[PDB]
Amino acid sequence: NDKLVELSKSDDNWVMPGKNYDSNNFSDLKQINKGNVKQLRPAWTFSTGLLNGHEGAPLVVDGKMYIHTSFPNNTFALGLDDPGTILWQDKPKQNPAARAVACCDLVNRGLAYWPGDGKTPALILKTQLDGNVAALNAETGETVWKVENSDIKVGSTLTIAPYVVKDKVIIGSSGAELGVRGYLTAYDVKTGEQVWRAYATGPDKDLLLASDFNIKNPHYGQKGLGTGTWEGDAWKIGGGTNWGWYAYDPGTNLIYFGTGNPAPWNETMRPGDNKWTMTIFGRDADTGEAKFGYQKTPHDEWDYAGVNVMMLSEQKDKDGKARKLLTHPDRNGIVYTLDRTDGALVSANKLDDTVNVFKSVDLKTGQPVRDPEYGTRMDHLAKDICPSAMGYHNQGHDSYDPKRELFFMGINHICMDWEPFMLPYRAGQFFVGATLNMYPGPKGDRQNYEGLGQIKAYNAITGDYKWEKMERFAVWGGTMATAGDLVFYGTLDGYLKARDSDTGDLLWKFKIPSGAIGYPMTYTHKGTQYVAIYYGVGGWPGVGLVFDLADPTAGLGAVGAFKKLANYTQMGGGVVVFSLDGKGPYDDPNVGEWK
Amino acid sequence: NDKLVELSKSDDNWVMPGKNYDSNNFSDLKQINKGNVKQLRPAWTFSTGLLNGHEGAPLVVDGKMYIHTSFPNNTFALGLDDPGTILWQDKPKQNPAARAVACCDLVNRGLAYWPGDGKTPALILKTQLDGNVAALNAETGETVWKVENSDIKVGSTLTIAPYVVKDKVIIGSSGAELGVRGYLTAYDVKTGEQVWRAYATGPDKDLLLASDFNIKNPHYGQKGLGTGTWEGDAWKIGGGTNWGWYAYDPGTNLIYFGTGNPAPWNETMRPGDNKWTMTIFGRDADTGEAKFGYQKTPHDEWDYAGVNVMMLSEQKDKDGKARKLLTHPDRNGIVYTLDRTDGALVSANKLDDTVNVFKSVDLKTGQPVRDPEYGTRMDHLAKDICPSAMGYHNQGHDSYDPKRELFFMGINHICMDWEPFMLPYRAGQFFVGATLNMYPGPKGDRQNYEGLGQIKAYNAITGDYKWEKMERFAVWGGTMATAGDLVFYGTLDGYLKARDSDTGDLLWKFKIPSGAIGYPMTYTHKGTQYVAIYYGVGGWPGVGLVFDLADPTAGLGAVGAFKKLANYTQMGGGVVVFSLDGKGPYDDPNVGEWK
Amino acid sequence: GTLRVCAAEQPPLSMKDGSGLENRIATTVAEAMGRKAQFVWLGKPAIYLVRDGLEKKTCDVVIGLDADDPRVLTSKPYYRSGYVFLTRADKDLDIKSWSDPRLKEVSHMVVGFGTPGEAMLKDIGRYEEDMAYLYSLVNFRAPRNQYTQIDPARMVSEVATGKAEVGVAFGPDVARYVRDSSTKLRMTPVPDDTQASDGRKMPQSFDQAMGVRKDDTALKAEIDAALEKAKPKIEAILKEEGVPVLPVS
Amino acid sequence: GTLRVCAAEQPPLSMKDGSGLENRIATTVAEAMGRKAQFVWLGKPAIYLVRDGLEKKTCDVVIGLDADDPRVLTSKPYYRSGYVFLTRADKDLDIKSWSDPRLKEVSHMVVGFGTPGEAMLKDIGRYEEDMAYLYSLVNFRAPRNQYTQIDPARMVSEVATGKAEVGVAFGPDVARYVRDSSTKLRMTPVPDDTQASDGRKMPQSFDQAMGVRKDDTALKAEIDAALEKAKPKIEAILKEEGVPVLPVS
Ligand SMILES: O=C(O)c1cc(C(=O)O)c2c(n1)C(=O)C(=O)c1cc(C(=O)O)[nH]c1-2
Ligand SMILES: O=C(O)c1cc(C(=O)O)c2c(n1)C(=O)C(=O)c1cc(C(=O)O)[nH]c1-2
Repeated sequence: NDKLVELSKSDDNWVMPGKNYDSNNFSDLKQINKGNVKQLRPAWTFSTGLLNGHEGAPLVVDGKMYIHTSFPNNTFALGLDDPGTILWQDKPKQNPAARAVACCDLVNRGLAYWPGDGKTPALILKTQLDGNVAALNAETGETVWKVENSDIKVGSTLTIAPYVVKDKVIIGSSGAELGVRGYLTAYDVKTGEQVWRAYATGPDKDLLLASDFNIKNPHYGQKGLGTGTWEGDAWKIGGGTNWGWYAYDPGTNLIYFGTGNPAPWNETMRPGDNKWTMTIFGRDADTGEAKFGYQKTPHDEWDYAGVNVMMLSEQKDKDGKARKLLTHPDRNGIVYTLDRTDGALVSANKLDDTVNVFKSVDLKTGQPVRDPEYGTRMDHLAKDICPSAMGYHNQGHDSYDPKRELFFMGINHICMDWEPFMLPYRAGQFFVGATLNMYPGPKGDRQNYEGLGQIKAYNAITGDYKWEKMERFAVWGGTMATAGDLVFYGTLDGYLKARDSDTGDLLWKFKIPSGAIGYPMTYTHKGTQYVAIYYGVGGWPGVGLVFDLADPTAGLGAVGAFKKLANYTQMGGGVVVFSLDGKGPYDDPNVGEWK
Repeated sequence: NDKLVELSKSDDNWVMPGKNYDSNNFSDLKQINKGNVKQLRPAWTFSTGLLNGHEGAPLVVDGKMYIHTSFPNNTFALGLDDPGTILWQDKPKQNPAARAVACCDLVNRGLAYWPGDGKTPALILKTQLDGNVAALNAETGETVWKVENSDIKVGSTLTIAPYVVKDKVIIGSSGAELGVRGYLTAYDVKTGEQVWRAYATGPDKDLLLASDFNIKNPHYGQKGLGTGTWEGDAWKIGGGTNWGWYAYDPGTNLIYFGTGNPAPWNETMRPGDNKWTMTIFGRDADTGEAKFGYQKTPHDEWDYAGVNVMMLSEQKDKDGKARKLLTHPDRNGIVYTLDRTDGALVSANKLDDTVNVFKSVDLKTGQPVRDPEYGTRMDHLAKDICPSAMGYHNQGHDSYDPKRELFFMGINHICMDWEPFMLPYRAGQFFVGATLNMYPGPKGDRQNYEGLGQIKAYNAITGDYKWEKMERFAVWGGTMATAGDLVFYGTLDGYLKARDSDTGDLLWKFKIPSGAIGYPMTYTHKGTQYVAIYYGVGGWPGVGLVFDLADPTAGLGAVGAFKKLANYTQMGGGVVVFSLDGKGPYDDPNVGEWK
Repeated sequence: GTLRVCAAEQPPLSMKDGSGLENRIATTVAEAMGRKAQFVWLGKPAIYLVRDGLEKKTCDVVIGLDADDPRVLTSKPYYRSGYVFLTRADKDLDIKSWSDPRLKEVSHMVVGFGTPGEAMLKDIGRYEEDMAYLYSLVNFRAPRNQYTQIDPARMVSEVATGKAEVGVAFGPDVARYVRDSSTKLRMTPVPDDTQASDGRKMPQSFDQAMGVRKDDTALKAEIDAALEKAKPKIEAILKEEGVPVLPVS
Repeated sequence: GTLRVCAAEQPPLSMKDGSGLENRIATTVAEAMGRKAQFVWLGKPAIYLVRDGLEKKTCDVVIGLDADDPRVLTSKPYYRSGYVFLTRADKDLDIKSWSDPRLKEVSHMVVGFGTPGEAMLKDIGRYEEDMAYLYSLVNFRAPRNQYTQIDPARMVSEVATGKAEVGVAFGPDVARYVRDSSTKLRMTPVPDDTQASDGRKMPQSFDQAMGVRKDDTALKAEIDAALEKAKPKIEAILKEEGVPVLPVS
């Protein structure tokens, strides 16, 4: 938009997931710096009234705070002058049959904002888990239009956040575990009519490829690979759903995203290359035609998912030429960086030195080098597969510091054992399956099931890490960097921690009612800086506490891995807002009382 | 006990609900006073994991904190040095069919602690609303004995806190709306055997009346009134359950409590005086024989209940003679004071000047003077009858200041409207009922539905109020008083408030996640004073939030009176702990970290 | 023309589909009239239909209402019925009236709310042994604002299974489940002349008729004149259902 | 003496009350041999009987199992059965083979997981048009480490309601439901000569017999002597359930 960028520049607003179109989560505020961090105490808090996982961050626009929820998908609007009063609320009525189709937990990942032209007022864009998309008035709270994008009966669930580009809103899809073909849709933001829609597998008509697809790098693939790489009509149920984060560039007018894993989970039933699955796409916005696509893991057999966050930057390469780049972590233990204009590959590095599923990645051809010993399809027990199906990264939102040129990220430390088996039965009937176990890695403590996390600062061009530090459980969430030598993050123990940018030493930690799986955000109201975060535990690591399970093998082995989380935290949900010295709106006690 | 009193003398403990055997709720700490109260910020907080009402206050003994919860009545233990770690937890399981027999909400009042002799260790005593009483070891958390007290099939539910006296534990009963005949029981704490049981109605054998019952006041009633006042065998289904608070005096070796309302609701079906319902009882401990009893509201027709708190004090009357007194607020807007030893009546005053159901109370006789205009059974619309069914006082725990000799209390401001009706039907069938409405009183705004509460400071002998202030919603809960000129309380809006003791001016307020229906507590660990309080809405006022109702005439009209509470707070549940400047165990951020 | 009669969801008397006894009676009456029958439905129980529907001109007439009722004008009666005892045939517990002493030793009994059966229970001093059981038949929720009652199917099931030895019930409400019961249950009419402790007269047999609004005087006469054409259909419907019709004498 | 049988809850073959076909066969053979039968219960489904019932020495024998199973020694065969086509009658729709073209225009089909019917669906070319429906027959739960299967009740109910045109089921599993179904149905044996496109030969009809452990040999003699003794009672019971039976070759 020609107006949302200017709103993004100001320090009083948080307009979109990622705070800007580069998705770097960087603020330029220095009122809270290393001189004064010991005085960070809470200012005010609210409780949603729900007991599940809370993901994402609130929105702060023109003196108002917008808060979203878990399964009922409620929405609240609050005024920053008098937080205790609720301006308006939206509580939908929905069939309680969509809980049986959710993969892992009832979650949502944010809202969207549209400023509007002179005629149509500003709008708030919202998605429901049933498969509905709605637009609400930002000042009163009615409904202008509402449509449907997913079908519950087939098994399509929608938990991704909307994303607004120019005059259009982009919607994704989820539910690949049930064998749902993935697609991306664009809608008009004023009325609700459909503009374009694209798929991941099938005939080239459905994919909407451009006439110059991958012209700079012919060895990635040109045409006819959406059906040829599959055998038969498997691509109708192939999968490849995107449920992560987007990026946008106005100069190239491009949208960048990724795609998920194929279906079914058995690699023998789908023999081929499974093209345009787990692929980085850069597409156009007005027509939706694809400009480039790169494959990371061809013919996956460990159940990974490349739908992580991508971060745009501008840096000078080894030869000294300035270039525009995108950086992308992945679940297989490799972080990639690519050219934003044509799609050339600059570097690919290893997250940790204990990865043994890939020996290296060849830059000239783009094909990774595999280790046969630590692979599946070996027909017997396989030991010490690092990383596991959870991966070293997930749906969190890392941070980027441009003045220092560093990436701040949180990494898991989990390893897996795979045991296949086959059991016969009466009349030509056999059952094939796999038992999976997860456990801490070599640098942790396997006896006591602790030491399952790390936090690191990384440089892409050189490849070396400035510092790395250890944690108790995984950092299921994101980080956020400020102007003055500071980074913030949250932990499933129920802690908010503030660290040091150049040395990594611990500087501050506080305890919140429940563990956090979101990312912190910051803003200013009137000469005062506030830092806000959600609380409420859930997601994949919290599946054993939400449903009260005791079998170690439940949840593919997540119950066994996180068996010690029960004696550190419980469920909850809400928002907490911190400030220096805890000063806030109610400093004078005679504000907001009756008469 | 001869150790419990000395434990209460020390200032590091809060061993029983009421902090001592007088239920005065008074501390002797001056670290937090009028000089430094604006610098109070939260130290740390917890979330339990359930969404209902939360009543009572936590316990702190021997450096450990014990916390209870609502249905299904879990229990947690925590260490003050490292609050994050949970030492042990207990999770009971019982029949979900107990949900449908509770009147108002699924709540609980508190826990009990027994120090132990040389042989048997310290114990924690708890109750479960399926009708069960349990004892657990205070250190490990194992179960020693478990007994059954009530029957769910008949409609009996147990939501009262236990009470430990000497080597015995006292348990009450609830469920008077369904026709349950009330009783009180005493048990041994080491083994779990039954010692004695007393009943409210019936013959003198069930009453357990001593040979000198009401010897000093023959006009109250002496003998044969358990069955004489009723007609026929109605006393079998009369009622009289006690679900409030007790008090103990070791010098006279007596326990003081109150008794509930008669049943059924229609006053035409139980003609007579209905003796020993709504009665203040002073009984013995070891034998249980009733030393004295006094009835307050004979032949009730407005659905009141005498189960409120009782406080003990020592004061000089008008004649100048020192006397030992017990003070009791009531639902009908009258506050009584009595002599502990013999039961002589000293004074009875009005909570507010807008009470029109009783003109006055005669001290010489003990019979109130009634106004026929503002009563029922007139067979026509009767208006402006207040105090209403909810009353000017309820289950809250008020406070008393030994030095100033004042009582700090929270009062409601609600007035009701009564309308009876009768409907004929097919074949000699007719239905008789009543419609009730509730609204704010003359001192509030009926149109906007605000102004339903008050907080007052009161003197008994003089009979005058030092100060009185008015709030937006009813003060459902209690108060805690400190040595230096502070009074603390909580509000349904989601606030913790601290006022002045000699003027009534507001000094401090803070926004907690959700409203409070308990009372706060304070203690010390290492030269530092901490204030802890629960949060979570529920009870009778919050019905519309919990069960999601919309008819204004539902809940005996309580939904209509509290229709504005929806846009001020939400659900939740947990505990929060405040300290000066927000200092605590995590000042050094390397405590509680892995490795 | 349209009859435009008022209906409520009271099983087995009336159901949404249209298989209730009142629905058959109304359809046959309308077919005799020569005009199609129309239904107007209120979500509230039947006890409110007179107050909300008939007096506010939403509907035209009611289906079944007691005669000589001061509320509205009543047509000529078309059948008569009363309360009945229900017991098991195998147990050999024969009850003829409320004066049988054997009713004192019975563990439990089932009656409705607001009925003469509760008055008889209060006259024989058994209410205290049965109040909790009656309140537990329905869920433990009987607010003073709304109208609550025990389902007849629940009553028949309870008496058949064995929780309660003796039941008292109104005929047309339980006739269908009495006929179609696998267990052998026997029923017996209550004597008409019964005296309470005080000696007040309280009957056990009542006629039933149809009600019209006070202003409508032509429709009342027309319905009375044109209902005389169809005795046999009503008689056949009652016989098929199984209601114990008591001839007027 | 006594007899211990490895049992799991799996309707309608084996039930807790002991009214299933397998339980009746076990009790009859135990009575014929003259020893009481004790029914130890294992929580896991039937597929786990061999691994955790016999190898753990908790129980002794399995009432029903496939012949020529190399895991355990098996007794002499006593009945054969195969897969059957279930169709809804009065639709002039008769199916006799997998080569009939009309099978490709049906909206949906119901076939269990890990079954040759699924392979046939993949061969004919319609698996992608029924995957979501099959996952919807049961709730959308199917973990890779736990065994799931569609119960026969859902299959017969959806066939009867007309949602699915034709179904493929196992003989002994669906006898009671089709026999007691209100809507008339049609069962037809599937030809045993099924040709695969690739050329694999997998039959459609199988023998069934009970088995014992490898080391034991006298138990096999006792079991098959008892089975020889109890031929007519077993045949009469099998005809009572009405399952399709094929002669032993
Ligand atoms: O294939 C899919 O549709 C899909 C969806 C989701 C989801 O919607 O959360 C997850 C996954 N896959 C998945 O594999 C995964 O690791 C995962 C973690 C989480 C979470 O909320 O923590 N969701 C998902
Ligand atoms: O008669 C009874 O057994 C009984 C029990 C309770 C209870 O235990 O909550 C209440 C009452 N009555 C009652 O009348 C009342 O107003 C009330 C309020 C509350 C509450 O928790 O706020 N409980 C009860």
